[PDB]
Amino acid sequence: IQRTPKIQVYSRHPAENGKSNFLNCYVSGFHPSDIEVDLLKNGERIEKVEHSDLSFSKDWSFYLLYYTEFTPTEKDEYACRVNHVTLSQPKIVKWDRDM
Amino acid sequence: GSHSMRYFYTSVSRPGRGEPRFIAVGYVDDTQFVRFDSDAASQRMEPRAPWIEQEGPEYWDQETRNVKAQSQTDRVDLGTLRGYYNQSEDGSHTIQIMYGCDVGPDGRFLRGYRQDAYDGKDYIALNEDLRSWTAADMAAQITKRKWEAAHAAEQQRAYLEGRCVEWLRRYLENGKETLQRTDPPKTHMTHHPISDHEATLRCWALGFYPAEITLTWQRDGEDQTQDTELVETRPAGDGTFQKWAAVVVPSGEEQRYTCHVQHEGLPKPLTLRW
Amino acid sequence: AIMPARFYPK
Repeated sequence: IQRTPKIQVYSRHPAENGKSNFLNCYVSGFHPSDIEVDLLKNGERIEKVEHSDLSFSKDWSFYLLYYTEFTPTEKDEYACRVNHVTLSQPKIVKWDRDM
Repeated sequence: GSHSMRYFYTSVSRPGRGEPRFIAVGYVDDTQFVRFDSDAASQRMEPRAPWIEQEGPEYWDQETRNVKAQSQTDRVDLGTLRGYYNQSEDGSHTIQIMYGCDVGPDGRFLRGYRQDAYDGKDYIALNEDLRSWTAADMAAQITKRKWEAAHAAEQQRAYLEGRCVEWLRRYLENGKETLQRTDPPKTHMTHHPISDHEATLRCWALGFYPAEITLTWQRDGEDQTQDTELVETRPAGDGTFQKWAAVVVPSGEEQRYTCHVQHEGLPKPLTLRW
Repeated sequence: AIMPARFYPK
C-alpha cells in the first residue's frame, strides 16, 4: 500500500524575531519510507538539517521529524519541501508562526 | 503511572544493490533510547538517551548481536514473502515489526505485543492472550502454521512477560528523573480576526510529556465540534509535544467559549477562556 | 533489551 505524507511546519519554541529557535518539519502518515525532505530559507535549501530515526504508527505509516537551528526575522520566509512516490510534484508548506 | 517499552523494526529491500536498509528504534513511553541503522558507521546498537549510556559493554555487545541477527532474519523473510506473493526480484518491499510490553503503576506486566507488516499492511500478529496468532491472508497463514509448529508464541510470551518487564523496570529507575516525570501542558489562547464579524480562537498546548492529550471546545458549557479545527500532536524536538485546537466565533461572543485540556500531568483538567 | 536472537522463519 502507498500513503501520502501529512506535513506540519512549526517552531520548537514560541517564535520571536531575533531569538534563536528550531524550525521543524514533521512528516507523517506515509508509506513507503523513502522520502525527500528539505527545509527552505527564501526558497533555498538549508544545508544543516537533521532528522529523527525512522519510526512508525499503529497503522504502519512512517513519521520523521526534520529540523534545523534558525533565527526568525520579519523578512525571511521559511518552508518545508517534500517529495514522495505518492506526490506528482514536490509539496511545499510555508512556515506560519500562527500555526 | 503506567509505562510501556516498544521496539520498532523497518527492513526495506534494495534490489538495485546490497542488503536491505534496516532501522531499529527502542522507546520507553514516548522517549527514544536506542537505535540501530544498517547504513550508519558504528554497526552497533547506539544510545539515544543519556540514562542508557551507563549500561556496560556487555549490554551493548548483546544488543548489537541480537539486532544484527534480526536484520539478517528480515533479509531472509523479505525473500520468502516475495515468493509467497509471487513478486519480482526487481522491486522494493518492506517488513515492519513492533513488539513490547505495558506495565501498571505497580511495575507488573499488563499487556504484551508482537505484530508484523508487509508493504504497509498487516501480515501476522500475536493476539492479546500471547497464545494465538492472527494471519491476514494466505501468505501469512503459511507463516502462522510454521510458527505454531515451532511454538514461537511461547518464546515470545516468555520474553514479553519476562525480560521485557524486567528491563523496562530497570530503565524506569535509571532514567526516573525524566521517564517518571509528567510535564503538564503550558497553555494559552490567541485571537485572530477573520472579518469584521468573526474571529478565530486558538487554544495552544506546549511543552507537555507524554504525548497523549485532549483539547476540547465548549460553547456555553456544552461541547462544540462545528467550526473547529485541530492539528495532530507533534514533537517539539526537545522531548516534549505540542498541539492546538481552534474555533471560529462571532466577534463579541468570545467569552462563551472555553477550551478544556486533559493531560496525565494535570490533576484536574484546565479551562481557558478569552 | 531486545528479544533474544532465535530464528523462526516466516
